[PDB]
Amino acid sequence: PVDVSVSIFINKIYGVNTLEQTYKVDGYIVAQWTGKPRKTPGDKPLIVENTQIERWINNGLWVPALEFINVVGSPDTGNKRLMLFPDGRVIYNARFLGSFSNDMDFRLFPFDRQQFVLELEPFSYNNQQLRFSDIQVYTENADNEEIDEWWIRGKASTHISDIRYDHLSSVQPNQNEFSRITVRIDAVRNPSYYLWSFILPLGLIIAASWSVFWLESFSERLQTSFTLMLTVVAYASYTSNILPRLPYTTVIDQMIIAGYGSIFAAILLIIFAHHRQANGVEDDLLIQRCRLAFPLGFLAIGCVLVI
Amino acid sequence: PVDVSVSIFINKIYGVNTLEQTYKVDGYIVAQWTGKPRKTPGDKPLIVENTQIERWINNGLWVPALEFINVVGSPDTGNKRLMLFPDGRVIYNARFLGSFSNDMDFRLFPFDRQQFVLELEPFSYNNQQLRFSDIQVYTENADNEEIDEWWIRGKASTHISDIRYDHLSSVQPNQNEFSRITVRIDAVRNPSYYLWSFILPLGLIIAASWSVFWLESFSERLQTSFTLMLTVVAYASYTSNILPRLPYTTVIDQMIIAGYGSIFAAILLIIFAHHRQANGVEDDLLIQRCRLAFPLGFLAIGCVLVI
Amino acid sequence: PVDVSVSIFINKIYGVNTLEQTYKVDGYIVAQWTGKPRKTPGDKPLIVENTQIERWINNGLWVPALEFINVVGSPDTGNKRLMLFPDGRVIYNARFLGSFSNDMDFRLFPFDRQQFVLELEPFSYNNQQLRFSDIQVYTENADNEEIDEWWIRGKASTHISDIRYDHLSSVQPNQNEFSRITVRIDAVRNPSYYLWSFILPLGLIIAASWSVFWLESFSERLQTSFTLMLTVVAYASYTSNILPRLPYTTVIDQMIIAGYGSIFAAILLIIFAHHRQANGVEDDLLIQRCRLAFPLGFLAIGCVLVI
Amino acid sequence: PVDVSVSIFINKIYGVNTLEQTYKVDGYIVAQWTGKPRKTPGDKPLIVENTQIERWINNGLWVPALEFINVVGSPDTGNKRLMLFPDGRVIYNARFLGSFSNDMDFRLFPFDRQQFVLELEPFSYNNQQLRFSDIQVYTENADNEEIDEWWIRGKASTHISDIRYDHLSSVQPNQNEFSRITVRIDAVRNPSYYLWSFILPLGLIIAASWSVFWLESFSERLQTSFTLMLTVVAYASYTSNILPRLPYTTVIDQMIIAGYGSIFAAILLIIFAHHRQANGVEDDLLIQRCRLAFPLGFLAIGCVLVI
Amino acid sequence: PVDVSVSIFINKIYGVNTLEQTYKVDGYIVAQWTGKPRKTPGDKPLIVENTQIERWINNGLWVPALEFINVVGSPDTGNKRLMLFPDGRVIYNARFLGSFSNDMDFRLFPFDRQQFVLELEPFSYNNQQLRFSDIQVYTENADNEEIDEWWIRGKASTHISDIRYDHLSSVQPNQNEFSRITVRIDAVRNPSYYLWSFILPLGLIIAASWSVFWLESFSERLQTSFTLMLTVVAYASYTSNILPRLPYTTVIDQMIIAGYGSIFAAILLIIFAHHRQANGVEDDLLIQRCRLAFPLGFLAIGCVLVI
Repeated sequence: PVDVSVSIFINKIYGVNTLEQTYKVDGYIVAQWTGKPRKTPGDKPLIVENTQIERWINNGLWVPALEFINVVGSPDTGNKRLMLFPDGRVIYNARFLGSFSNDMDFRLFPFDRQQFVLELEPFSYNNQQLRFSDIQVYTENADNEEIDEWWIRGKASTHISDIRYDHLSSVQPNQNEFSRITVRIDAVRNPSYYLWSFILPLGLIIAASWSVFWLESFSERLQTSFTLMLTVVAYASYTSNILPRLPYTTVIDQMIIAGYGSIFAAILLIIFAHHRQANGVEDDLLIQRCRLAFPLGFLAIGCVLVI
Repeated sequence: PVDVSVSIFINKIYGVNTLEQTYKVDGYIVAQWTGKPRKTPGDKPLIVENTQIERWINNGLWVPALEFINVVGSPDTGNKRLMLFPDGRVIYNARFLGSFSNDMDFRLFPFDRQQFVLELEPFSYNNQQLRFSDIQVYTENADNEEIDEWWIRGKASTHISDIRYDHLSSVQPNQNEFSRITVRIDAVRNPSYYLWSFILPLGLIIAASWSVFWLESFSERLQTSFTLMLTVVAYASYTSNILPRLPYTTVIDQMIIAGYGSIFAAILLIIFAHHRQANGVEDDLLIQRCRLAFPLGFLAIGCVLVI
Repeated sequence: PVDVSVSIFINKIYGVNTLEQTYKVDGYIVAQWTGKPRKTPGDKPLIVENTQIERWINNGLWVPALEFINVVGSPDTGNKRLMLFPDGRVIYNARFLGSFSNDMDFRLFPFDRQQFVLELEPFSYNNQQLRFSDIQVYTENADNEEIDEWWIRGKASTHISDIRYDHLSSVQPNQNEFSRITVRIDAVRNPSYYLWSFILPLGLIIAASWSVFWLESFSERLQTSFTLMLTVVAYASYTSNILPRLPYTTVIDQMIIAGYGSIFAAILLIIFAHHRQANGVEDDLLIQRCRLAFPLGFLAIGCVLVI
Repeated sequence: PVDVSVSIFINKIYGVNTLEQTYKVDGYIVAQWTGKPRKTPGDKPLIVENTQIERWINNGLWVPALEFINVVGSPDTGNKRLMLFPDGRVIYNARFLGSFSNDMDFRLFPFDRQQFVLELEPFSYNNQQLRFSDIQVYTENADNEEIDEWWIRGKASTHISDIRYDHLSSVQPNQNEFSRITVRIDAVRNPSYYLWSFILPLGLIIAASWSVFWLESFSERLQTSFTLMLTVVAYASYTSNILPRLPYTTVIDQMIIAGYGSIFAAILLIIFAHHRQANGVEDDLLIQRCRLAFPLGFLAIGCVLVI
Repeated sequence: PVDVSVSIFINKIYGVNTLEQTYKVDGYIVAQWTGKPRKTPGDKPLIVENTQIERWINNGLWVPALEFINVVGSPDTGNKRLMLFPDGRVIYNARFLGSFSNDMDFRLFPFDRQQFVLELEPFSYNNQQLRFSDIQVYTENADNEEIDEWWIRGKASTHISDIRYDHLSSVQPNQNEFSRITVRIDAVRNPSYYLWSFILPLGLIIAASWSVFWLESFSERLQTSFTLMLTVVAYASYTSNILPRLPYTTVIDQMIIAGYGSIFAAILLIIFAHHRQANGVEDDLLIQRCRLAFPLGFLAIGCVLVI
């Protein structure tokens, strides 16, 4: 049972695809195991870069293929290097850029909690053939969060585990318990942009929306809210074109709903005010004074959504 | 006639291309057939990964090309593996990411249901040389629908059949009946985003549009309905930028049409109400307040359109 | 002069790029010719896959390169195979996905019909070395046009002809007439989306535009028409965001022009009615009632554009 | 010093990227030079296609690398051909599609003149090793200009030159004078589309914007110009989402500015009319009659624009 | 410790990706070191391009892989060339196009200043085996600045250093010491475009916003500011679709925020102005004549947050 030691160097996590539940990771893979000792030129380890590795493999170098389980497509492989030691041990080193998949919940956008994950697993060798001895992951992390879209939180979770496959080939004495490396890197979304350029102005609109009740005439009151209705639509599109595409509503998506909700409510109140009547235009001088009702009523219903 | 057992593992279905009628599937293919016995090191099964597989083929190993019939372009191939047994049998294993083709009807968007299909067929060996003995497809699925764009519902449909080609080649008899595997996976669109962020608000717009008839003046009535016209267009663009490109109208596209009409309907009546006359101000002293007619009249036309 | 019979299978025609004048074609190529008789295993036809094809050619198998003349870039090739029969016979079969170019006039959008074209020609061998004996094209077409973007019409036109090149080496008897296969497939665009979601609402905009003359006050007359101007613009953008970009105007583009045209013309009259005068206030109360006058003048100008 | 005769065949120039200052060129390369005599089968020229070309090179055949100096990335190479003649001649022929880079000034869009340029230079061999004897360029196109976005006007510019590099590796006497082929093709943008669908309605926007002065009341003056401001804003995106991205302003970009200026200018004129007074109400009937001033006052600032 | 001299030729720096913090670099790498002398044909240096380089490496030529440390993914390499001199020295020459990574702060866009960085480091050999003697960088450009997006300042700053990794594998003495070349090019964004076409009109918008106070009735004042709110919103989408996507606000974003604030501020004043009381509505004589207070008050806060 070959003991293989692994090291992950995380260079960059970027390009989250919200609809695909996808992100990109640039970094290096380092794999190490000990084979039977051999002749090295001089006596210091021999280095084999890129092209020449396939010719070592053709003549019988055992370089087990380690597959990135949750990678979408096949990773862009940078330089590869084999360092063969005289005492026997062999180290595989290669840089990669890959597209990885993991469950990504984006509902409380833009205040996301996600975790970028790497899962590594031997393509052909089970726990009886190849096992992962240990793994440290290096997030060459620090500084400049305010410049970056994502703020990394942990220093990285690691687990070596055994995954068993029930539905196989026509093999089964115990050949079904492959050993797996799992890397987890926690992150929080940078909410500042969506706050000031989306949350705040949207807020001013909805608030300013309510000032429609400070109009004197019923006529002014009613046709005016049609322009404000027209405003939320323009705002929605502005948001729409910019926000990440998702199959569900975000918090922002919801503020927009409420905004529409504000105005349709206002239309009804304005109308109700007018034609509930004792003459012709007895605008009930109590509901003309839904001036403070609806604005503070919007705060209460806004606060029911928290639990 | 070589019997081949096939197994597809579906890892990810994503990337719907609404216009090209295409979807991308990440997964593994496993194909098994029995060849001539020959003797592997020790006598335990011996593994041939990626690069070395082709080197076996040069020395004459029969590794048949099984083509993805409905794949668009040629798929991203991950690691390949041959597991060669001494008793003869050979197992082909490979990971793929492929863009697949299938007829896709999007008229009832965002309530379309689709089925993602794989078609596999040996490229060159007909049913009398190579035939598909069986195929199982395992969709590693569960839970999290509320998070995903698509909801897979069946656990997968299977079809092994014979495809007959009437013309080619200059072979006569029946080297024309290649054996084909067809995998089918049903899905429903998560309509939640489009419900709350498109259906509901458009509904409120059309609804508040009807609020034009509570206006007292004719000028108010007529001018305000222009704002209503401008709003549906603004919403129309808002919609367009997000909705998928199609060559036919969707349900949402139709609500848009409904909106334009309602307002255009109102314009005509408001004009009609005020201008055929004995008067100047000839508001038929009670179409005035077709306040419940037309709103109710629009809903009736709505339930006929569901026919 | 080697006689080569070719057969094309068209699987999918899609992804027209309007600016580039290009479209994508997925299908299979088949080429057959007779060489010198050879010895196949047994006496059965020998089949050769992908990789192994070149190794046949490295020791001298003649496989002439047939170039897709009007292809943009070089095609994505799927599985390839050589079928070698003992009597001399050779069949080349390969799947391809290619981006092809042809002159595409898009002025009468969305009522354009285009023709998808394939041109195939030997890369190195002229009239006298390689000859196209014949070619059939199988358009595996049928049904459901209502779902697809393009409506394939013919059963595809075919023409084998001789193309002469004037600029050679200065080689002397008739070294210059490569033989060319030309496949033509006619198509018409599905206008259904654009009719109901673009033309129709645009018409309603233009129509409701004319209702400005049913306003009684001049302020309303002039002020309102600015709101209608704004509407045509909002409609223009919505349209632009969706429509294919071209270097010329489409029918829809022209309709947008008319909308701008309709309103600016109205503006002048509304002003003209008011201020060309015999007092200050005699609105020509008939040019006011140009109410249905240039609506049919607009219909006349629309119907004159066909001759 | 080897004489190399070159021929460029331009098939297609398309896909200009305004931001990268990039354009795509499809065509064939033809290179011919005289080597030491060879003895070919029979003795009429021997043809070597694609893959087998590398096998001749391994075998000591001199096929010099000619680099496309100004290509961005490395070209999609189609089929390659070696024609080896018995008298010594060697002709290299290949199809290519590449994105090329060149300086492109886009300030006066859409009335741009651009020139699509090709530069070819041997990658490794200087003028004293490899020299360009002559050069022909063949542009496979004519007619149908009003269908294409760029109108090729000239034929093809050509110049063989010697480029000297002062900063090399440090090789001393004269190994720094590589010979360079420069192909230039002049073209005009098809401005028709932008004239009819952008410039023209923009004019109608601006002109009708000025009609705000034929309004009677002061409130009418001011309020409407806000609708007019909103309209021009409205025009900008409609414009923005469609026009190519640049880092500097175009003709059109300025036209928009002018519209903004015009409206802002109007507001001021309009407020001023009302409030500089001999009473309060003295609308100076020359500044309210800037009905013709301000319109032709823009045309003056307008034709000084052109000079 | 082999001393290697490097030369970077920058041809073009383009296509910055703001979200990815990425830029594209087209150019050449030249690496030279001195080997043990050889025997070349005749005695003049022998040239080995592209394909035949791997065949020289197979026979034992030491061509060390120098990795672009901060390259995202793996670069498009053009032609490769080995120049082998008889005195021993070996020159690696090859063209590249790559996407590179570096921290890019875009907060003061469009007045950001950035710095393009290249990092090179041998992939397998530490300072004691391969050492960087020097590096020359050729920035082949100057002038033509108002047309270019970025204004280059330096002619490239460079610094060669020794990087040691704390977390290695099996090495004990001090062999953890790879030598790194760091290339820096300082740059300016040309802000003129965003000045005239985004800053200016946004400014005219905010300015005319203040003209709301030159309205006479309260209904016009309050009702008009609703249209102006809509204008800024309309401006926002305009802007955002065009401005580069970032995870933070730019200056321009903040100008937008200010517009909303200005208008929302105007709303409160106009209403506050109105229910002000000693009666029902006594218009406070000068607080509505903050017609010029608020604008220069906006100019004052405009100048304070700059500090």
